Amino acid sequence: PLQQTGQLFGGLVRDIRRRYPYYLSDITDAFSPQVLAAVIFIYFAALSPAITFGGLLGEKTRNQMGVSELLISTAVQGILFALLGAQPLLVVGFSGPLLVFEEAFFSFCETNGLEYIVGRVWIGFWLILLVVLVVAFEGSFLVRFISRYTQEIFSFLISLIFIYETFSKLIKIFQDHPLQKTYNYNVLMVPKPQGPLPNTALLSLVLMAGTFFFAMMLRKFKNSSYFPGKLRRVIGDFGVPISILIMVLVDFFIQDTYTQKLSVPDGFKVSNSSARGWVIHPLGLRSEFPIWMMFASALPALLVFILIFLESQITTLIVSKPERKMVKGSGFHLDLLLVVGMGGVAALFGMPWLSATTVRSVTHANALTVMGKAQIQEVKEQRISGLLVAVLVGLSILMEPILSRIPLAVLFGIFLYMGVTSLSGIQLFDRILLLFKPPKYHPDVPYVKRVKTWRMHLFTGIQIICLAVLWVVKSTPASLALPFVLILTVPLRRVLLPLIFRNVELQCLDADDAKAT
Amino acid sequence: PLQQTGQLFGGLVRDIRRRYPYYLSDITDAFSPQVLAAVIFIYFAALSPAITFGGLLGEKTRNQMGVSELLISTAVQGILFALLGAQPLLVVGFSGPLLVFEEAFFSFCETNGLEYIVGRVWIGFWLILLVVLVVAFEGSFLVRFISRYTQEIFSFLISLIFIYETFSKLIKIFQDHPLQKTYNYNVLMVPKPQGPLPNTALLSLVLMAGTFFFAMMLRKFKNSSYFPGKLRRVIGDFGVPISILIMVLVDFFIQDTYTQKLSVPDGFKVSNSSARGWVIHPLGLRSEFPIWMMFASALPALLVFILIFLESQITTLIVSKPERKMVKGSGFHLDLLLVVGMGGVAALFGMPWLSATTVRSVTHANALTVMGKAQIQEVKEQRISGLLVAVLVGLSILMEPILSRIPLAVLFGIFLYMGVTSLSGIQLFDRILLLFKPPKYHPDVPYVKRVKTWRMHLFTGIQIICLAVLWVVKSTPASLALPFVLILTVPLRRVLLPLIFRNVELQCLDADDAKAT
Amino acid sequence: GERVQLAHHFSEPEITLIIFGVMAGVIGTILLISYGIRRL
Amino acid sequence: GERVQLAHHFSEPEITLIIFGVMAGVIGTILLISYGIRRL
Ligand SMILES: CCCCCCCC(=O)OC[C@H](COP(=O)(O)O[C@@H]1[C@H](O)[C@H](O)[C@@H](OP(=O)(O)O)[C@H](OP(=O)(O)O)[C@H]1O)OC(=O)CCCCCCC
Ligand SMILES: CCCCCCCC(=O)OC[C@H](COP(=O)(O)O[C@@H]1[C@H](O)[C@H](O)[C@@H](OP(=O)(O)O)[C@H](OP(=O)(O)O)[C@H]1O)OC(=O)CCCCCCC
Ligand SMILES: *[C@@H]1O[C@H](CO)[C@@H](O[C@@H]2O[C@H](CO)[C@@H](O)[C@H](O)[C@H]2NC(C)=O)[C@H](O)[C@H]1NC(C)=O
Ligand SMILES: *[C@@H]1O[C@H](CO)[C@@H](O[C@@H]2O[C@H](CO)[C@@H](O)[C@H](O)[C@H]2NC(C)=O)[C@H](O)[C@H]1NC(C)=O
Ligand SMILES: CC(C)CCC[C@@H](C)[C@H]1CC[C@H]2[C@@H]3CC=C4C[C@@H](O)CC[C@]4(C)[C@H]3CC[C@]12C
Ligand SMILES: CC(C)CCC[C@@H](C)[C@H]1CC[C@H]2[C@@H]3CC=C4C[C@@H](O)CC[C@]4(C)[C@H]3CC[C@]12C
Repeated sequence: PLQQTGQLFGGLVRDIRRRYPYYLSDITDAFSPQVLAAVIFIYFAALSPAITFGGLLGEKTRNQMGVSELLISTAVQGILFALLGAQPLLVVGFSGPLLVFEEAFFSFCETNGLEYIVGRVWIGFWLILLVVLVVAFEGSFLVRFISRYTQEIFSFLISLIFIYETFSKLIKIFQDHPLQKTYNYNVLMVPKPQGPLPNTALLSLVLMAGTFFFAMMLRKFKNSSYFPGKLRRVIGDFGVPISILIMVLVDFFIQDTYTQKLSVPDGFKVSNSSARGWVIHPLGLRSEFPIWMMFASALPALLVFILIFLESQITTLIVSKPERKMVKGSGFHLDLLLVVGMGGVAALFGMPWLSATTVRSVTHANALTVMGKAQIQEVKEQRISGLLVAVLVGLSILMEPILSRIPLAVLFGIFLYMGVTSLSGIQLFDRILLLFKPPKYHPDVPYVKRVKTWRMHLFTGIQIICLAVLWVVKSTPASLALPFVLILTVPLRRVLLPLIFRNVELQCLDADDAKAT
Repeated sequence: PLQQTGQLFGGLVRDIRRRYPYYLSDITDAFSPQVLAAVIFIYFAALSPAITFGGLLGEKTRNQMGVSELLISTAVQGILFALLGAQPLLVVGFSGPLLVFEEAFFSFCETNGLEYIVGRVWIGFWLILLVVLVVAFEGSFLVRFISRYTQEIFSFLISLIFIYETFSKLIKIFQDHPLQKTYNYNVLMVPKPQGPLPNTALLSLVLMAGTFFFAMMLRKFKNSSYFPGKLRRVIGDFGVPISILIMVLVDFFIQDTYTQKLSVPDGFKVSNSSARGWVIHPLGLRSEFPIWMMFASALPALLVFILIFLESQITTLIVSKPERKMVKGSGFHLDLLLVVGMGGVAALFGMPWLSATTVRSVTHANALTVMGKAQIQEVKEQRISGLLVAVLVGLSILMEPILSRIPLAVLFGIFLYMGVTSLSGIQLFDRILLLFKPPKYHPDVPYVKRVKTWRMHLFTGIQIICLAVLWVVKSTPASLALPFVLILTVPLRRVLLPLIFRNVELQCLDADDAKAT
Repeated sequence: GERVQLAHHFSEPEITLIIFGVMAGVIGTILLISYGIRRL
Repeated sequence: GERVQLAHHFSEPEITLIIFGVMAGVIGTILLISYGIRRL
């Protein structure tokens, strides 16, 4: 897949010839209740970040791009990616770095009197130019140099960010409604409670912990030895929907206490009807758009392309490791082209560009993975699950009575479950656990039995340094430099590590498919 | 141990020659941090039942016996039983059936206008006559007729009762402080809050759940492969004190929310100094005690003896099973003599008579158990832990400033931990889990590989009906007939089970030391 | 004891020693009877 | 659109068609150059 042919669009055609022969199985293989449970899981796992990022974007951009634009863009891009992409298991959605770039670009446009939405239109115009030239010259062949080192650093860091944000949301809930001796019994509720309320933070913590506990217990019950095997596996596959339903009913039967619920817009309309329409004029909405910003948009477009490229390509690498039993192939050239082109086209309509998010795609792949008698057996590689997820995300506006009764705390527990379960296949997470284990308890794996224990701990500590450096950069105003610092791990692995490690040590520690050299 | 020697006081003599030679090891074997952790555990595990039952007894008898009398009696009898008893691991304390008898006798005395505390004095006087005759004729040899059947039924039922009451206390906390939109912010707090308060019920639930979670996680960490082994075992042994400390600190740092605390009396004084003193006249306090009630007190003395004998002897059977690796021996004749004689003596001082309770003694035995590399290796058999527990219960009145900062919810979590960890060695509970497993996952044990699966499930279902009948009897005004209904299980095993089960099946299902017939 | 209590002929140690003496006599008599049985 | 928009000579489909045509011309020029290179 990563071979450089030398033919124009050669990788794109081979990606088209690799996956599209399997198109018939991509519909038939989804005829199992495990796929339906995965659909229910990924619907919330994609809808809640969409709503949160849409609200944040609307607040930070004066509703030029809000919840409705993000929902519609997510639905349309997910549908078109599932129906056409070479790796349907990816989930296309908005991410944190994209939000940071949106804030930076809105600040820059507010400084220089530029129209934000038109600048985004021109950035999306320059996005399509870059990805086409990249696919033409097979620029997606450089992803063969992202070894398990960078993949696991990126995945572990993103999982830690997800867990940290999940806990910080509960911290914010406890800050909004602190535990007091006395409260005001008549506090305005519209739009949100203007003052602290009793029993709110504690019930939110209870619901979040209960959802996480039920999800983990049902995940254990899946591998357990209780009940008939078919019924047990059916119930275990539906662990997240069962936990969500249980905690939603629990909160529903407590009428008096206020808990924050899911909020969806009234209709499929623009978030600011006085700012923009559905189509944004490239020459300007109110004022004549400057000619120089049409050419000056290339550099922000370059940064956006770098962000989306790194995110989507590393996500494709992670979800398509050979050890996950992916026997249907993944197309690096086709998926990048579809994602960046859809982002550029959606820019023309004032809608966000999206990327293959790591946590959502990993959770989708995990929910579609069948376990043998501890051992990965097969993966439900099909297009129906992502298509139904995107359709439901689009229909979220229509199903407000169902969503209005779902507390955010339940979804916080689901987020924590996703974050802790995304650490399964990471060898960096395994080698971090070996820091707190005596050497006699280490499992029999190639990086243990052919590398000295202190050498392995030094190798893990070097990655921990990289994780700390990346985490500090995230919490700084220069958090858009994360892709370049992440790329800087590749010279570290392929240049500096051979200066202090032997070939057999690096082969055991940094292996393409967990092989003993 | 349970053989009949045929000599007067023969059983008592053999018990002293069996255990008292180990008296030097009974002090030296306690020089280990696991013993100190067991002391800290069983201190709360015995103090909280003391305070709760003393408060209830004072409520139900107008403080003729209350918290202080129960605390003093528990401390003194525990000290004496630890220094002189043949099974030091038992925890001597008040129990539910004794409280039921106290209420019934108080109602009887109030109906007849008799002095309740003097009637207790005369019952205790008749108690010493019975126990002296029973030990003289070796009446404790009938213990050998109570097999694993009755022992496991009684233990499983008592653990279920403990878990049920631990949850019903939290339910009562929720009932007295319901979740409401409006609370009266000025509610009198002395002596207890007279109206609902915010955040109390949910914080109590959070504290109980967190205590249980930390206890279970530290128990898992004990058997894990993390940390240096000595440090790992030191942390795991102190798991319950660490959980108590963590949750107590968590509640301590939450100043505004009210949680109910441990409340000991102000000092060593009788609960109602307007009614009786420390010494009760056998002839009467206010009126001349009737002559006929002195002779008629034998029947309540018989009932009390039946209750104490059954509970204490079955507890001694449970804690000294051969699969628990007790290599020091236990005396049934000496322990019954000490317990019932001390109870009769304590009746004179207006103090409760106690019994060897199942849950506390099993928890004390488990806290002193050393697990090998799954397999029980040895038990820290010593008299120091029980002596220190009794001393601390006696000093509980003086250490009010430390005890008053510990919430009841933390203790509820600890009691849930005790209940779930007291079901381990019961083979009835192990067979109940086999009702929900496929036969291919049943373990390779004699009662599975020699009895048909449907036969084994029938045998488990017969014991379940006994549990349901015993649970029904507990919830009726005739709850003091429970020992007789439990005694009726002995003919069921020895008469009716041979009518439906083969000899090999009966031997494997009801085995004294878990052997293959 | 506590408060005002009726005065009996025997104090608490006296009556409790009488009760213990009667109890010991009964126990000894029962042991003597049991020893007399099982032999003749 | 929404509110009042500044009037342009080219409508939105016309201007986006012109932009796509210029982009296609640039990409075609680059591809033709790349075809020219690596052969001479
Ligand atoms: C509610 C469901 C029905 C309740 C009615 C209860 C009546 C009822 O359902 O029993 C029939 C069936 C017994 O048949 P049986 O034990 O042979 O069924 C085996 C069971 O399904 C295993 O889980 C399978 O192994 P795995 O998991 O794939 O590895 C195994 O397949 P295989 O590998 O050998 O080829 C099967 O053979 O059930 C039970 O399994 C016992 C547990 C029943 C406990 C039910 C307690 C509610
Ligand atoms: C705070 C601790 C000190 C931190 C400084 C960290 C530096 C540090 O102190 O480690 C040195 C020491 C090495 O000594 P070592 O590996 O020989 O210690 C073995 C270890 O304790 C096993 O658990 C024991 O088996 P078990 O449990 O009885 O069955 C085994 O006993 P045995 O059967 O062979 O006779 C012991 O030999 O500890 C470690 O194990 C390394 C992992 C430490 C993890 C790093 C700390 C989490
Ligand atoms: C929609 O956009 C308009 C203008 O882009 C916003 O109106 C502005 O509101 C800010 C905040 O007070 C101020 O600059 C002015 O009051 C308004 N400016 C102009 C030029 O009208 C409006 O608030 C936005 N609506 C929403 C819901 O975000
Ligand atoms: C201590 O005991 C006395 C009696 O000895 C209790 O006083 C009785 O209280 C009940 C309930 O009000 C009524 O029967 C009478 O008011 C009292 N009876 C007599 C004979 O005086 C007193 O309540 C007890 N103290 C506590 C705290 O329960
Ligand atoms: C098992 C023990 C308590 C012995 C059984 C009780 C019987 C046999 C004994 C023990 C204590 C005895 C009482 C002790 C003191 C007196 C006061 C006296 O003016 C009349 C007789 C009377 C009331 C005695 C009657 C008999 C008595 C009740
Ligand atoms: C990669 C894609 C976006 C092409 C790069 C953009 C540059 C080369 C092109 C694309 C569209 C072009 C514009 C098309 C039409 C007009 C209107 C005319 O009255 C002035 C020039 C102006 C404003 C052009 C300037 C140059 C321009 C902005």
